[PDB]
Amino acid sequence: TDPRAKWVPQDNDIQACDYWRHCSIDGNICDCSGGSLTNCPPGTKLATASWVASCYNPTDGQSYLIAYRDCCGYNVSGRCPCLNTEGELPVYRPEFANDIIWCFGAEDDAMTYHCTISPIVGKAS
Amino acid sequence: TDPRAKWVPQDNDIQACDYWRHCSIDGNICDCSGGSLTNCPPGTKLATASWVASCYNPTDGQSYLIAYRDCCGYNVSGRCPCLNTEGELPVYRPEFANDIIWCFGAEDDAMTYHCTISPIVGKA
Amino acid sequence: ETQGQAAARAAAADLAAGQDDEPRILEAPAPDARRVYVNDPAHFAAVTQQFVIDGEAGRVIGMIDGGFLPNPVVADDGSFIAHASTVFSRIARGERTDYVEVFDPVTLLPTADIELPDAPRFLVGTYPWMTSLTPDGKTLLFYQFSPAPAVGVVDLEGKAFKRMLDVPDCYHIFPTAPDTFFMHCRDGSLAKVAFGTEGTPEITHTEVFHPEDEFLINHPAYSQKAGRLVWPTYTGKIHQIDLSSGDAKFLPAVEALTEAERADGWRPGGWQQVAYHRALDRIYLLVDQRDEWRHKTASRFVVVLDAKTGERLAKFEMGHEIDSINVSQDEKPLLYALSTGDKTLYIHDAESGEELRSVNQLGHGPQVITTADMG
Amino acid sequence: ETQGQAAARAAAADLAAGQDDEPRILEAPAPDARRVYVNDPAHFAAVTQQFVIDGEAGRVIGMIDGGFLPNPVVADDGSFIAHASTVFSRIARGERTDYVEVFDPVTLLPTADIELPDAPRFLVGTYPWMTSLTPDGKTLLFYQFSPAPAVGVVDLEGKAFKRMLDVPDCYHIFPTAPDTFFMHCRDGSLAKVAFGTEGTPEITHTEVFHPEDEFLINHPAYSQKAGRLVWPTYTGKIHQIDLSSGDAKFLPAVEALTEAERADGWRPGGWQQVAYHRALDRIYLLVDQRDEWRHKTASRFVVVLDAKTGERLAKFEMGHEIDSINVSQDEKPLLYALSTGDKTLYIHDAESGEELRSVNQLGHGPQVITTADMG
Amino acid sequence: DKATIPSESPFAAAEVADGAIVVDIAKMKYETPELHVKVGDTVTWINREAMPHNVHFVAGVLGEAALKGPMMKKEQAYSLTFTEAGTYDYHCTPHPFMRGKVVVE
Amino acid sequence: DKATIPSESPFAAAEVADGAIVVDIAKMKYETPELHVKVGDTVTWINREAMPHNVHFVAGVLGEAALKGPMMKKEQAYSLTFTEAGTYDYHCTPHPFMRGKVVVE
Ligand SMILES: [Cu+2]
Ligand SMILES: [Cu+2]
Ligand code: NA
Ligand code: NA
Repeated sequence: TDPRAKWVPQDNDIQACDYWRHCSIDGNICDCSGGSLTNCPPGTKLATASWVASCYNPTDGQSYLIAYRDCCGYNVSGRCPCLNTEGELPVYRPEFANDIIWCFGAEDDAMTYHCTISPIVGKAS
Repeated sequence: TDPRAKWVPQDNDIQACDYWRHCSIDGNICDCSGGSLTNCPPGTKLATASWVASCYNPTDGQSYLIAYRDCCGYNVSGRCPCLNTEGELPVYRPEFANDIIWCFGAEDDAMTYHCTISPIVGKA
Repeated sequence: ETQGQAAARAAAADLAAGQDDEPRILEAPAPDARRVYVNDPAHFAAVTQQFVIDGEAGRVIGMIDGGFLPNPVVADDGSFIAHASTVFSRIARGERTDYVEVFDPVTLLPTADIELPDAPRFLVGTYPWMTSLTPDGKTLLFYQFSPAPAVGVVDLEGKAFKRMLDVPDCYHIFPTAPDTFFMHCRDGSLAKVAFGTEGTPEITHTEVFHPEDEFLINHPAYSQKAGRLVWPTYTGKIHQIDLSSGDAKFLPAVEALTEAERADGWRPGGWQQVAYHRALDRIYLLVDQRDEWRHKTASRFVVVLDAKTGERLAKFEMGHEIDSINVSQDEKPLLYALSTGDKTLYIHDAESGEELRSVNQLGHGPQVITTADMG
Repeated sequence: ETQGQAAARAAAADLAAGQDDEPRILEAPAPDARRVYVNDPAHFAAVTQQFVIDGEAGRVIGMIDGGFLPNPVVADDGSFIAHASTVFSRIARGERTDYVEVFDPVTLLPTADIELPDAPRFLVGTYPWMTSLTPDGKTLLFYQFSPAPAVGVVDLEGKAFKRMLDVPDCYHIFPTAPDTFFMHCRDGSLAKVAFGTEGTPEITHTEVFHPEDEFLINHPAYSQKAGRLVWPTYTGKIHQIDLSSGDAKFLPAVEALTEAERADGWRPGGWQQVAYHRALDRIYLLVDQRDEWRHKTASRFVVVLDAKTGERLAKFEMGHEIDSINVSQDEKPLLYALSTGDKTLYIHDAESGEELRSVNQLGHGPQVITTADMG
Repeated sequence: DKATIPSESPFAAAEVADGAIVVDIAKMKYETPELHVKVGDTVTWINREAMPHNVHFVAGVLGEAALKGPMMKKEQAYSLTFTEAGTYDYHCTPHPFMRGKVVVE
Repeated sequence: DKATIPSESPFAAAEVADGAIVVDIAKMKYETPELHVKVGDTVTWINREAMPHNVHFVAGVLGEAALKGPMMKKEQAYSLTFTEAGTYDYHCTPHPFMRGKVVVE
């Protein structure tokens, strides 16, 4: 309810914007349009490159590197929109920048934004 | 407002869905995207053909035939949406049917829906 | 426990187990009797969305993009879905392209993209029966309104536009055979249209079956498998036409509302006002109290009636402003109740009327519910 | 609703006088200092809208459609407007076309459509200075991020794409002349890029002017007529670079928030966080109390400070959740305050901060406000 | 093209000559489905009702371009002079169920 | 084309042979940004950080299509065999400021 209050992760509901892996997500949660936490919906194209962030997991007290890869080639889903920016840097540090449409590498050179997945790619500690 | 109550026309605000000339409008009021009661916004194309309806003017107690010509060749304005159906008939009476995109005759063969104007074309 | 929480549990278990995330593109589950499609014409927006929903789980299982006022169809047998759609070279102006796409119903990938020459689609708020499959699933038929009434013939099997059929001043397309469909006419008759590979089609008419001042709605329910066409009027009178023989047979007319209800202001109202369940031979109709010219407003009630006798079987208080109804065509059917204003599909038990689950955030102005009759 | 009310009164008089309605297509009033453009990226939708607004009346006087995340520009002299835009052959998939359109600012009709070869636009939430006009209006420059950093040169006079310029790892484009523009680099320098008709540009870097852990926002204010680049950091420190000589001169850094405000958790936040009035030499910044990684949330306050001395002139409590600000560039300017969440432009007196009027229903997620410095 | 237009816009029914070739429009119908005239004749349609109507010849019928006539209000009229033998179909723009032909002999 | 792909997807780096030709990736840089090899040599990139990286050669460098290598997670490796003398530039897809060059002699 307080947009300006510090982000508080949970690890009980992936379709909510405070889910701990969504800590620097900008877009829509794929699980709300027939994808899953870490997979793209049918018909969409899976980007290979993305922005990243370290998100803290309240369950085990460790931080993990999330790769925010976009599912592309469809109009925006419009379901479960979220915008978080934990550790998000401006565009001149694109590796950590989340206004960018991270669709590069998707099949068929698809570049339109539909939704974002939140797979873990590493430990951040 | 009760959506299901009898529609009650007014003659004091063209931007509200109960303005008397909007008795069979379906879409968006052109006055809210830079058109006027009876003119299209800049850049859009003016349909020549449309559905019509007889609308009652509470100011003078007369009914006028309104021609709901669409302004076309733009995405829908999204401002001042209205849907009224006074006297509105199904698609097999197209002359009084309002789900149709009444863009025919528009310049450049524009057929997308932007907004609707409410000009008077005759008395009842 | 919600879908999102089960999913968080599973993902937590995966991470505890040290199982790596390896992203891929999912496939939808197999089309079943409880899959439901919701089209969002988005208040006449230049681009639009269809939501594929698992009605049993109340979950979005996929989506299909379309252009301006597209017409969705679904193979009764679950083997494909398609739409007739319209795009422009510069969003809502420039060169117009009308086309049909066929989609694989599990990968949701397009398997045909077939251009329709000369921009022949009828651009109108979405009426399911303005674009229709033949019973064999081989042909798509679509209506053209202007410059003259006509029906387009699209060969889905050979993936090619075939031709336009000149037809009389009639509207809607109800296919009864691989080569025949019916339409409803200005004068209030039905036309039967039988067409070949070449030549004038063969066109016959029934008699006029309603008065000129009895208005038949734009959203009649039509069961191709039963050959039953269920046509409400603005007063809740119901015409029914039996087309199973390949020719039109008018059934006894029924009233969905009582004389007392009519005198007390009850009328049907909404978009997809009527549904028909084939196995149960039941009709569902969205009604409420309204002035006579508020017929497209949402309704808060559904009445259910036997199609043979006209006997009222139920009256459900829906608990939301409902614009559109439909039913699954399986044994204990779901009643789908779509709210354009809430942008939410409400999923009800058809027997009791009880609300079972809902699916929200279905675009900007969702209006059309479509189900396969897989039996 | 006095506008809707004045209109109803005018039309009533026309009818009572027997003046016939003769529908026409309007022209917008001539561009003036109080015209303001509101762009709606619509939360990454495949199609988008721009609203042209008379800020003095609080009235939409026109609209322009665009494609996927377009970049709008407006000639300072009011002679035209343009955008770089992206469309696809099948709504959001198929062949991509990037293009520039120029429009007449009274008929709103496209006067040029210039295709950009090889889809080179940078698809990113909308940053005004990622596509920029040169001061004479004859050239439009746009940024390419991938496969390599580059600036596309588009000749608006000749209506033709010219070429892509290779540049260093730098971002945003601040032109000062037909041939020269500045960019901001990964290492925290500015690059000057000077280019002729042929050949590689001459590139000159300044000193690094901020540390690597001091973060410069994506929406600096740039007054091309003043050559003044106003660049906030996440803490509200403001870098000012004077580019008026076509060489970068660093001005004294100024803090927009007080040390006590900062201790108390005040930071800038939103989208277009900063505006600059050229004739008054004032900076306006969106600020609120907020945690440090909430830098894109809306803000409820605007501080106004003297650009030369850093003196605080005012702090306004705005009364809404404001994502973006800009000012008219005339003598007693308006302060425009756009809410993405309310889809509403609030129009304020910049001197007293008082809300004068608002314009609502501005699309799905409006974010960018542009004005012409005509004077 | 095959015809010239006497008047760009509709004019008053009362301005039609006592002897003119006239097609009345009323009850959502043209008076004849098939009007026979000679080369050089002028046809005048007169809308007799409040519902606006026109005549619309698609592209290729009277020339390369379509000839979409102006909408007539009640008691307004619109003419065309046919300059070449042939048969020319037309319809009313919003009402495609209103169809006629002029046969020019 | 001018190169051959040993493994289509990234493989464990522990599976890379000693004295193999290796470019390490760490701190957002290719650690050997200008590599000289012989015709027939196999180059192996190894990501040393949690930040995903790849190699990407534009259309016309290694052949007609661009080679957009797969993203390597930490301690993943990816190889290319260069089958023709020349100079081949590459970058990291999400990180175009990360650039390199294989000079094949
Ligand atoms: Cu007519
Ligand atoms: Cu990299
Ligand atoms: Na993004
Ligand atoms: Na309409």
